[PDB]
Amino acid sequence: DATVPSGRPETYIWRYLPAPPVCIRPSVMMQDSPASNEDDLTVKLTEI
Amino acid sequence: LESREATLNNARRKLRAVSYALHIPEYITDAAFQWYKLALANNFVQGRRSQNVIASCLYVA
Amino acid sequence: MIVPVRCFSCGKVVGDKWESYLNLLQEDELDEGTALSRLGLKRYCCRRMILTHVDLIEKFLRYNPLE
Amino acid sequence: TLKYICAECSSKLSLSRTDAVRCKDCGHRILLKARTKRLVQFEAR
Amino acid sequence: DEINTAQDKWHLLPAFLKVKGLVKQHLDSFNYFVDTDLKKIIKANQLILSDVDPEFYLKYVDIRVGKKSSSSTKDYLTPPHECRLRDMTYSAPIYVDIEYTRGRNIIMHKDVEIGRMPIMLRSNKCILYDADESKMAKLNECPLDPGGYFIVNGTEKVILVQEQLSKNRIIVEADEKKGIVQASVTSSTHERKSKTYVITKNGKIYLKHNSIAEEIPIAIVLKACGILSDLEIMQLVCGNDSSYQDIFAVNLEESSKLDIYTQQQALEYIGAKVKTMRRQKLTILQEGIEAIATTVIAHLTVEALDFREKALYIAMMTRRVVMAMYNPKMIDDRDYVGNKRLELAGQLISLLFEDLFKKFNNDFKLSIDKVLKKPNRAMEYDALLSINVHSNNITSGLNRAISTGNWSLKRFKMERAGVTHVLSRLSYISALGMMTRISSQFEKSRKVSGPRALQPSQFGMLCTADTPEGEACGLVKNLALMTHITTDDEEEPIKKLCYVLGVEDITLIDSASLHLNYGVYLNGTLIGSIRFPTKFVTQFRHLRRTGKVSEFISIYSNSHQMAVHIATDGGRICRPLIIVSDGQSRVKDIHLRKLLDGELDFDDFLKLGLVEYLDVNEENDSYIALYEKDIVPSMTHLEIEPFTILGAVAGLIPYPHHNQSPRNTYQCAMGKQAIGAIAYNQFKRIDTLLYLMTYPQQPMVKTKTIELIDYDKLPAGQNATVAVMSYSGYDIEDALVLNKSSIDRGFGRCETRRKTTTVLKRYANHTQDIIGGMRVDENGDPIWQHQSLGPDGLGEVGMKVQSGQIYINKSVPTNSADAPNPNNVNVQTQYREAPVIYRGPEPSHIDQVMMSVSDNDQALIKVLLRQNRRPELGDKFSSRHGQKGVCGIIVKQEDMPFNDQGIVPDIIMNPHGFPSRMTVGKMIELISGKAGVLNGTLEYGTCFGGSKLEDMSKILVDQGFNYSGKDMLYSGITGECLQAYIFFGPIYYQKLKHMVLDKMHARARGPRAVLTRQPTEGRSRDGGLRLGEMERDCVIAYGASQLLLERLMISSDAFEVDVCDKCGLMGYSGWCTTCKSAENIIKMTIPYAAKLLFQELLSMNIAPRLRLEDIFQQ
Ligand SMILES: [Zn+2]
Ligand SMILES: [Zn+2]
Repeated sequence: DATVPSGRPETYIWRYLPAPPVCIRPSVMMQDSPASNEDDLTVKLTEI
Repeated sequence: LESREATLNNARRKLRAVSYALHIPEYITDAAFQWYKLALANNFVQGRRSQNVIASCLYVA
Repeated sequence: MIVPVRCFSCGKVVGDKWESYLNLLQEDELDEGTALSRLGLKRYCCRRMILTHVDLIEKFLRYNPLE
Repeated sequence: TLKYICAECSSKLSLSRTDAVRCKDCGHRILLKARTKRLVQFEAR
Repeated sequence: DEINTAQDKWHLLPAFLKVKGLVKQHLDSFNYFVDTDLKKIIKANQLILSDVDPEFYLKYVDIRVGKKSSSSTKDYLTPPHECRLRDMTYSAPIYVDIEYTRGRNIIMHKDVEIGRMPIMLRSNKCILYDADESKMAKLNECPLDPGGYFIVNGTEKVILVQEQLSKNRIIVEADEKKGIVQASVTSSTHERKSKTYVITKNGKIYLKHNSIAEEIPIAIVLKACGILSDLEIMQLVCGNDSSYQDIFAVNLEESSKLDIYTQQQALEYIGAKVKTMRRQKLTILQEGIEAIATTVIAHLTVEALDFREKALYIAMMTRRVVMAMYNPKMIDDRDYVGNKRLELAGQLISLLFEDLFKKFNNDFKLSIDKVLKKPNRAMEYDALLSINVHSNNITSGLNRAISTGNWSLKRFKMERAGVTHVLSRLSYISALGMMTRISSQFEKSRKVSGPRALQPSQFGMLCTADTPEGEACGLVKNLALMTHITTDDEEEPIKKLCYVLGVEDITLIDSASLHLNYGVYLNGTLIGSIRFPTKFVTQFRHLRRTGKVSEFISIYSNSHQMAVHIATDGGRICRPLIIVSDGQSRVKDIHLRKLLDGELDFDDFLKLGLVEYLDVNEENDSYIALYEKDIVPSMTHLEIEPFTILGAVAGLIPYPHHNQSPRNTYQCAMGKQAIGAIAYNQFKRIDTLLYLMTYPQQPMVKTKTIELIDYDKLPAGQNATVAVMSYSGYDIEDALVLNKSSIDRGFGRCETRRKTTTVLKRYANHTQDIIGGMRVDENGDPIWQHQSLGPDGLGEVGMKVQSGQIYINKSVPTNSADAPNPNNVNVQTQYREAPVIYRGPEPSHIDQVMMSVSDNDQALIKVLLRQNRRPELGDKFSSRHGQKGVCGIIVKQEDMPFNDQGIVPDIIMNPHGFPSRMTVGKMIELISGKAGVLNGTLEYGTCFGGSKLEDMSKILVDQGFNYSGKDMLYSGITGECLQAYIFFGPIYYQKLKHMVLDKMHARARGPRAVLTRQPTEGRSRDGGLRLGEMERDCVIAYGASQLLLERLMISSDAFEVDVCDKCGLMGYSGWCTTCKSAENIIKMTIPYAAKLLFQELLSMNIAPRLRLEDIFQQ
């Protein structure tokens, strides 16, 4: 439908993508090292 | 740099190489890694041979 | 390990009779059923305290750290 | 005191700290702490 | 003792286990790997070469494991118990000799060390081999330990015995709706992993392979092998005078459509439709590439020029698939035991070894040609000065594969995992029952109950009554009591031997005679086309029993098809039985007397011709007898001992043949969880969590099985006096009732020993970790946490600890990863505390503590805590006939009943189990137990025999009791007689694991997860239980709607979110951040697990717009 600003079919492919907060992708500190095992979302978003 | 990372990851092999020969336990090899890390930054690594600059490095540790 | 000092059920003591049970088998080669009944074990709750008792404390003491 | 004793050398010795990990009189490198002299208390049931 | 061959055939079954043990499989497989196969690897990777400097070479001439050649001593080696206290790998060095070109002269050197081989205990290379409990007393190892396991870096692991489907044979399959397929997998040791399929699309036969992109009808590919006359083909597949010719009638015309009709054109039809090898050879022939396509296929047999035997092998494969469509009954299942190849450990570690050994030297040839491309360093250069740089790639490769049981190979590219396991030291037999177990292949047949069920071709092959339940329900199986695993010898000279027996050759026979006559099959392949097989097969037994040919050959001979089978593949199941020629056996009791003299062992029985091994396939042709009172003049192969069908972890059931069979697996799953002794050195070893029983006792009714594994020498559990009856209602269904006095006299006071460890660790800035302790206060050392911490920081031996009360004080430098500044300016105050607090709800004692070094110079601290406990209520007991049971209450001695002599029973169980559970064994064991005590003699309870009943009732009736133990006794609570009679006696109650002092936990309000704000799963992680989805349905069926929110968001996941009214979605503390007005904001509370969904679903392009109303003003 129209009458919403987001009613265009232009917005159904990625041109901008948002970054989610870090609370949903927290840096799990496994304490196997002085470095953290960084999770899968950030190490996919980095090369994007 | 990535080339800076590629030359230390190459050198990460070589100081670990002689540690297997001399029965060196790992806490010397990782401790001498910082001595090579600073001597790379202090422009000491240029000119000299690769095997000479690491054999002199880990003796200090 | 070592022999329990009393019986499990009634509870008269059997601690003076493990060495006497062994001493009644080296000398005087005898049946085990008539041996301890001569010694005075009328109750069969007492009789199972010595029949079933494997004595592992001999095999443990050969691993002493004192040489 | 009565400090660290060896496994099979079984020789009472007092190791000085941060110095060695082996025992004397043998090159064996596993050693036990001896029991204290301090009193301990138990029950009988 | 007038000995006879009637009931004293048992007395050679110890004579088997004495000279030839019970860890036959792991000893004899690994010991063959050490001697023979290690020479066979370096002879397959000899003569390393480089392209630069072509006159350089280095060759591996021999291989020795253990000693040097100069000293010629045995060795100097670490003790294994000394190795297991330092977290080291119990290993042995690898020594080779090498010859190479140094320069102007060539030079041969001896004793080059490459790496260290971790080797199993009781092998001939370890120092424990043939000890006399005096060296082993000095080496403080248990004489009763079986051995057969590795001690990689501390923990002791063992490789399990794997199996798979029978490689290098054909198997037929029957599928309903997608047609039917035949498979034949083959794998020789050089790059080969190939399986072949025979598909029947819409009535037409085809052949597809993983190298050919299309399916090919068979009438081409046998014409490609030279057999083209096309009346041979109908006569080979079908024969004559049948319905097969009409079934094959569609297949012949596919040759006619493409119009090949010749041997020349029949090849390149295949090679025009292959997409393989990508032109590795730049000089193709396009006619020669089908000769090799005829070589990488059906790798059982190879060829030189004729393509003769590979042609008919396709046709013999094709005869099966036509018979499958003629009637579906002919298809055999892939869970028949003869289709299983039991594959051991030593012949499996060799597959990883040659894969890893070639990974060594090809990396070593890259470490020399980098030098050989130098002008100045080309004369004086030596190779084995840099042999030590690759030396640490065969140690850490083996020690990883054994520690983490997943073996990553390259030549096969297959990733099985969990091939190794930690052996369980709960009981003695628990460490022995895991030595004989089988881990299957899990072929994703989860819908089919075929492999889950039990096949009747298992009697004496492997055990029947020990199989776990639950998830692992039928894929784990266990070996029998008499069982040897075969090994391959050779297939070459037996092919020369049958030609002496008057068999024809494969390249001569007509198509007519082969279907009329029978045919020998060598490992599934015909060679001879024999006629009248009965003269051929029975002379060959007479050749085998005399011992000219090796004894592990089977003459399986069916009659549905027209063939006999010869098998020499090795690694298949077999058991030995004695030969019977006619209506008289070959028993010869004077030989059975000459065994007990001591010069006639079990190996000489098969040498002279009185015993022979039979696999599962030879038990087709056999007609095994049970007893010597069951001999027929048409009867062969008397069975040696009928109760050898139970495993060593199943054998401890007394009189199982009276007992019900589902109540045997319930005990064999619990027998591994019985507490008792462990080993003689059990007061010396330091293991993770290890229980003991204080006062163990050997059982009253023993077994012939348990005296062969010396279970009686260190038993588990004790025998108490049971009075089966109902009492006080506190035992309703299989609860137990016992008295306070017998626990106070010491009825089974178990004891818990527990390891804990820590490692002093050295950093990059040359800082250690210090053990400073006992900070003091108000003229005294000990704080409430420091009464048991000692002077050196190590907790003092012999005193107890409680909650709090640090027992090892560990201090860490705060500069754990800072860079080394080459100076010493301010290093005096950097040690922050990081101790280890003793948790737990009960006070435990410190038994002893040792400190030592690891393989590197790095200190260890390992203290073993200690506590014991009394069997209060909750503790799970057992009965050794498969009765789980929990202590209901604890009465005093006054309330207990008592007989005429005043004997008070120990444990009470209600009589309400015996009709349901049908456990007849406990009803007759209690008779067998009571009469033995008054006679002072231990009684044997065996399977399929043992002491009887009527001779046992005679004993105790002379003592004066009832004639079937059914006594009568007064009541302890009121005095008088009981209206019914009692049943009484001593029974053997062993304690189990799963005591209740370390299962009670509660989480009131504790730690929350970082991603979900939910309670943390796991008791060691403080718990907080999962109110699952199935309980959530049961709440609303009551129709309660108010605790439903309270148990799912109030006490669990309450989180308060401010949301904006217009453009409805959340914002932070007081904002909207998409219309920055801070005005239309409503405070509510939602689940946090629903809040992050309104972020996680908001992360991609879906916007959950919320719309709001107020509750009031309906
Ligand atoms: Zn010493
Ligand atoms: Zn809003």
